[PDB]
Amino acid sequence: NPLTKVKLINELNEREVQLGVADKVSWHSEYKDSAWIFLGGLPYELTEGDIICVFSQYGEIVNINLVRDKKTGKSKGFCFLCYEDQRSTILAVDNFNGIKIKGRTIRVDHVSNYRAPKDSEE
Amino acid sequence: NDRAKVILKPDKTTITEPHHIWPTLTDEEWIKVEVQLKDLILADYGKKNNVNVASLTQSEIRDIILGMEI
Amino acid sequence: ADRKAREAVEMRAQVERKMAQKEKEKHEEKLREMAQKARERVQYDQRLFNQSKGMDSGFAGGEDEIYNVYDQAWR
Amino acid sequence: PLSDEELDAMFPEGYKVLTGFHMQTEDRTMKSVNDQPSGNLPFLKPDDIQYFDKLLVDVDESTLSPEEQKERKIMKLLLKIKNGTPPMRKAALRQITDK
Amino acid sequence: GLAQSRQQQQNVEDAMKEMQKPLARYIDDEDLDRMLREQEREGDPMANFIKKNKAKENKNKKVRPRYSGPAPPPNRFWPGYRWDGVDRSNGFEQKRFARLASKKAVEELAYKWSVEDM
Amino acid sequence: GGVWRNTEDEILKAAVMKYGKNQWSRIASLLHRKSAKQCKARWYEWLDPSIKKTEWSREEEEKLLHLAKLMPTQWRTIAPIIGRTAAQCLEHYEFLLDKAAQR
Amino acid sequence: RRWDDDVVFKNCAKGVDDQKKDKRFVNDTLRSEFHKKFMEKYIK
Amino acid sequence: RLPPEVNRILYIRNLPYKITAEEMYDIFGKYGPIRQIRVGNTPETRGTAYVVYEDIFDAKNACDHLSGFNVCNRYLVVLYYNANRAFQKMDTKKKEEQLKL
Amino acid sequence: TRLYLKAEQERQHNYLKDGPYITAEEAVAVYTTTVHWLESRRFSPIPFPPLSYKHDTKLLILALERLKEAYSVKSRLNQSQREELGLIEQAYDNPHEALSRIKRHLLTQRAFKEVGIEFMDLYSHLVPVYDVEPLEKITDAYLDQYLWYEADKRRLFPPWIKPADTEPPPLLVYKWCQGINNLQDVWETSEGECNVMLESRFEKMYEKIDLTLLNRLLRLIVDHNIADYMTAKNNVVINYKDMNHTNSYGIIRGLQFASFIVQYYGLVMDLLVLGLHRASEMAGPPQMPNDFLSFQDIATEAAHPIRLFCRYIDRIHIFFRFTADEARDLIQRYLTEHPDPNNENIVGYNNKKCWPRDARMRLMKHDVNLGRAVFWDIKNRLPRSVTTVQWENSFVSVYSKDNPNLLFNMCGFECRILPKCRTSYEEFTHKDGVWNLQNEVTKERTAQCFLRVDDESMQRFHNRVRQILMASGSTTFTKIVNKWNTALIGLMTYFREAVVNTQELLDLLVKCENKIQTRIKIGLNSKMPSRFPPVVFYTPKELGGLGMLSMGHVLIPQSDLRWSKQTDVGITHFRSGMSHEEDQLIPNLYRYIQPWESEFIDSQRVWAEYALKRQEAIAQNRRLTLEDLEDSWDRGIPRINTLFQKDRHTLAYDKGWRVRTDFKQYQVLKQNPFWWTHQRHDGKLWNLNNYRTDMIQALGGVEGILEHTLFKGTYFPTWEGLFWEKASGFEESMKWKKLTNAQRSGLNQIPNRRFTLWWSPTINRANVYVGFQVQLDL
Amino acid sequence: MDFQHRPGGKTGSGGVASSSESNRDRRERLRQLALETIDINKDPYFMKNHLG
RNA sequence: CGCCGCC
Ligand SMILES: [Mg+2]
Repeated sequence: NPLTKVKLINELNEREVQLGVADKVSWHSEYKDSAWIFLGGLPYELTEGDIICVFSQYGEIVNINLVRDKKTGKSKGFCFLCYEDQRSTILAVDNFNGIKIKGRTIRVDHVSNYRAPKDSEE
Repeated sequence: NDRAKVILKPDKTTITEPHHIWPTLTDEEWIKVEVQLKDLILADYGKKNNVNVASLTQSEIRDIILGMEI
Repeated sequence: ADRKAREAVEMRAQVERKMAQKEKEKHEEKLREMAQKARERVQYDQRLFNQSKGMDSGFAGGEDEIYNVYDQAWR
Repeated sequence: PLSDEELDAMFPEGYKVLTGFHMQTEDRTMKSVNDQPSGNLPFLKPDDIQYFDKLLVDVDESTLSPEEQKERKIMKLLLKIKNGTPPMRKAALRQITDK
Repeated sequence: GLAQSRQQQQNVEDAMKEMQKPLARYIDDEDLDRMLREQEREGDPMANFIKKNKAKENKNKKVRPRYSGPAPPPNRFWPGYRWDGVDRSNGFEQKRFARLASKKAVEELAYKWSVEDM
Repeated sequence: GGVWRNTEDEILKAAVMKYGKNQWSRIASLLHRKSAKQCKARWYEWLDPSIKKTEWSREEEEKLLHLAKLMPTQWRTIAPIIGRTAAQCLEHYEFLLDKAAQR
Repeated sequence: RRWDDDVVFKNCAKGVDDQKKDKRFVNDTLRSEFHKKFMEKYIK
Repeated sequence: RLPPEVNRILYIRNLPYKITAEEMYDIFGKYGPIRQIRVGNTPETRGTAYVVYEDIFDAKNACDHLSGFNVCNRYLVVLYYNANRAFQKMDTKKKEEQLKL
Repeated sequence: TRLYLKAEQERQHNYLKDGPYITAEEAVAVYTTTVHWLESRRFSPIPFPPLSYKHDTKLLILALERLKEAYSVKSRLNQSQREELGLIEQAYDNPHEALSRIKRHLLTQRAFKEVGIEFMDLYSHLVPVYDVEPLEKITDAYLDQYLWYEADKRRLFPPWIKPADTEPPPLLVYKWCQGINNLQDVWETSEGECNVMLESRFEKMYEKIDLTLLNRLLRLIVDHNIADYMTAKNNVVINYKDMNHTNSYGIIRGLQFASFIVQYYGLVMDLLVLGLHRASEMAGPPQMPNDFLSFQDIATEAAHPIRLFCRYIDRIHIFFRFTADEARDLIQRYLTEHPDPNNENIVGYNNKKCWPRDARMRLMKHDVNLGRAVFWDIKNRLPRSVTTVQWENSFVSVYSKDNPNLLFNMCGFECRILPKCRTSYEEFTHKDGVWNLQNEVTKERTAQCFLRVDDESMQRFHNRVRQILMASGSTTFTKIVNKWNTALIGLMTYFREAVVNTQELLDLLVKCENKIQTRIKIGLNSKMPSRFPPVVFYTPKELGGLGMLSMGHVLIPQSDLRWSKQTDVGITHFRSGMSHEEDQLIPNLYRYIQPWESEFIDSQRVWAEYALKRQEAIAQNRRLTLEDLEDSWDRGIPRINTLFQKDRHTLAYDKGWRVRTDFKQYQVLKQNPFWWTHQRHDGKLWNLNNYRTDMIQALGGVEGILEHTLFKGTYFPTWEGLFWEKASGFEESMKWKKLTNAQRSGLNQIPNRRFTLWWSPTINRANVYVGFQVQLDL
Repeated sequence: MDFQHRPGGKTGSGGVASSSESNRDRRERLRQLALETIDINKDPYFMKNHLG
């Protein structure tokens, strides 16, 4: 459940590469007009700069957003990233989904709305 | 005239030889150019009459693309 | 002839190895006691690859009936 | 990380702890040892020679022979079922269900 | 945040190719006989006659400094690789490049196979 | 595979008794697995009535152990000379006698 | 001399071992020299 | 790198009968530190051994580059043993905290 | 075949009762010489392959591909080759089962079964065809893919053992002719120094190999347990209709590993010929081996007159350069034994009127005595028991002050060198198959190597197209035009530059192309001038039609017939070739085929640039993206797109091919027109792809569309989405039916009549003869 | 066409039979073979029963 | 300096 969504977003790309879906309609055409991507399952040792260092491989992230908690916490586990280009988000959701950093396996998906301060999946 | 003029030179290096009057480009980019020219014409019709483009049958798209009186 | 070859071959083998222990080991002292202060000191792109599979000939057997010419299509 | 108590808890019995040059070869001492066992049975893959290792040697059933080779004639049967032709499959399978 | 920049770029090159240029460019054109005279065109002995060495200025999109010279992996969308993109991935760009090259090879075999007894 | 069980050996004996020697397609026409090549191969390799398929003598063994030293391989050249002549009966003799001269 | 004294067969010493002029006539037709030259010219 | 390859073990088949004690110590301490060896007693298992290390990379050194290596004149085949069983589950161990850490 | 097989069992029977033809001393000498050569080479012998051998599946896959290649047509036989490919695919689906069966077969089985013999009727030529039963064929194809890899890894074979994996024309010139003008002062001739090439065959080398000596020789280099295998397969009962005879003396060369046996025995025969000191000077010290004709340290080149040596499979080419007193010694040592002056109207160019008389060898008494003397000296030091070097099928030619002109035939096609220093005016060297040679130590051009096609090569081509005319009764029209094509591309992509100069072959192509033109026309019962226009033939099959690659419409040249045989005269009076003059101008095939010396000069610069940009991209840290395409990605003689292919890692182990390909003429009967390359290792050596488009524009794009029934093809309006038959001519296992006789071997009438339907307006035109016409009923 | 050298066949042929009729004829043929061999051996104990 | 035409 917390990382079978990793398997589901991977099965998306594996079924597209199985069926041979052209890139005009290869599901990233719905998450156009949004350079934002939801990270998931980061370890709590990850600062803003380390996340920029790992996810800047496909472009320098313009707008990061960690969910640092209000007073008692320091980090909850998400992050939102807004790159230069939307195709960097396509590259990042294909390539950085299911990689694992210091134990826990992380996941990436598109956002398509905005920086939601807390809605998404803990 | 404007956007069809810029379509027919799809590269920065799309020379025409002097004894020809249309550009010289391969057949792959001929069908690419023909697709974006028919999308130009259909978009101009859909903007002119405020009609949804994908609502049209292919006989209707035929009649627009040869300019039949509709 | 086999036995009068093999022994001879093996004989030369011993004496070659014997000169080894007389040459290189000797040079070892010439390499150990260095009398000047002995111890008193391509990324190939993935897009090139796999563009042609095969392991056959292409000139299939020698069958001269089967339209080998013109590697790529017409229209 | 192990200790010797877990180590002999792990292993089965029947075991005890304790340039270049040209010359020639000679006629050997017949380095023609068996690698596939003594019969028609099936072929053995290189991973199955731990499970069916005891079939590569012939028992000649005496002096290593309690009733236990009768209870590892089933080793021959599992090999015939797992890797065999389907007549050998249904023969060994009927034989193992009937006994 | 940069797709809009390239939309501005394609609209300004659109403006210059539309409002002033005629429909056809010939071989002369007074612009492509600048580009032939400004090509790299490797195999020039006079290259190090005029250049000192392959040095680095502030050569970047923004005035912020660009990434250094290790090799970023080829990734189908040519990136603004910067701030330490050292090759961690699930291995998908290599996967799809091998996949499409295998497609382009098996069509080359499918032609030969299809055309045999004709 | 060429397994050659008994119920085709005896039918091959009957067929060679009926049809003849240089006529093998006509007797491979009644065996349901075998071709004429395999019929020739067995009837000269195992079923020939001249084959002395037992009785290892003492004269032929002292013959072959310095006949298979003259030409060291080649058990089809020295098979008619020995006359044990199955060309693998010779190889059986030679490997058995070089086991018994080793033990 | 002084050119090929390391070769093995320093002389075969004879060409045909006497000479080559026969014009003889075997009529056993597989052994006739006409059939020998025929069956070394064409098959190889 | 390589999880799904069982190590600290190495099955040894087609090993000579003249192995008194020493030659397995030779070949298997040649590549690194050893835990021990298992020497068979049944004339099947006589001529077939186990060797266990304290290192993984030494077992990789052995099985990557001793496959079909010819020795005293019968070439041996190496594999990785499969640990699957036991005979006695060990019980009443204390193994208390005892302030070691 | 009756006559060969009974002569062969007479000679196998007379091997046994007449003893070995080789003496005890005569074989101990060969054996001692090989152990001296091998221990001077430090050649570690081949081990028997372990079952856990690393590069082992990678060789079984090569053997199965090299065997599965022989089945691409599928009218295949009742059991024998269906069970052969059944064995191949069972070896595929379980490689380790077959790979254990090979080791079991290969330690312990040495009594094998029948092999059958047939003969290719090559029309003045018969080659045997040996078929082995397939369960052995898998094991010995693994064995030669192992031994060739394992002996080129350890470099058993010296550089002169050809064909190596260069190519056959770099063997012919740009290693060889470049090798014979880069010697130290090749032509000097002011101290009587004279060059001479010898060219001969080791005669009957395949038969005169006794398996006893062979077994004792090739267990110096191989594990003994498969030396016994390799000499135990070599005697099995050959078979025919009735005629079982055993083998004992000759080897049967239909065995898969016969290339290894023939060339290792050729190695020991070479170091009988060269001696052993010159052979170690040529092959160089083992710590730094030599290339094909390069040496170390040209003082080593200066001594021992045999300068260079290249042995193709059973055929030696020696170049020895004598100073005058040594040639004097050798001539008078020849003349101690042979009286009778002017016995010299025989040597070489006396009947071989391929070159003009000034270009032929002059038969001056010193040069003819020298040539026959050095043939006498290479005819011995090679005993009659192992091979022989016959005089008649051999050929020796000599350069001196009386002979300006060094002639020789190499590796298929015959050439001659005329140096620049001995022509009055410079012979042109910039026109045709003429390519010039240059002394690379001083960068200037020095010689001219004029090329021609051999006489026996155009004889082999003419008998090739003669048998396609002979099997014209059993195939369709499109198959024999397809077969004429593959024969022509076989001739012309190999003899590239040399087909231009050889006038007698350009007459032959015009003669043969028109003869298959006529053979198709008599199948329609037509032969008529305008009832069958040349639009029908030269239109590619993609539109339809037959599609045949012209070389006849070429305007074959002439010269003055009186002075033709005398002297290279020049050119006058073009003679019209094929009989078509209406200004259609059908394109030649030669202009779409990139010439040879252009191809080698592309190869040098492309591999230089490729090594240059490899060390550039390692000097930087970038990646090679498409800077491997300025060379079109397919220049270079091993063709840069060959490194970057799907099976680089296994075709690194297909080693010792190009000799295996040549030895497959003693296996499957299809005479291979492309024996010298195959696409996977040295690329596609020709891209004739715009011959089709230039043919369209030589005839029109609506060319035959005026003649083909397109207008009632249908209302097909467009003609460009047109597409032909696709449907199941392969027809994998068809629906595996019973096929009486005439439906098994007869010719398929239906493509033959849909082609005839397709051109029905121009095959049935109303006004050629306007007399009798017959209307069908209804 | 070679009307002389094509692999011939006769009109109205009916063709070569399928596997069932062919091996049924093989079993009848083999029956006649074994019957005549035991007739030559003059075996008095061979009996064929009411069902073949 | 210009083969060829089929029952
Ligand atoms: Mg008839």
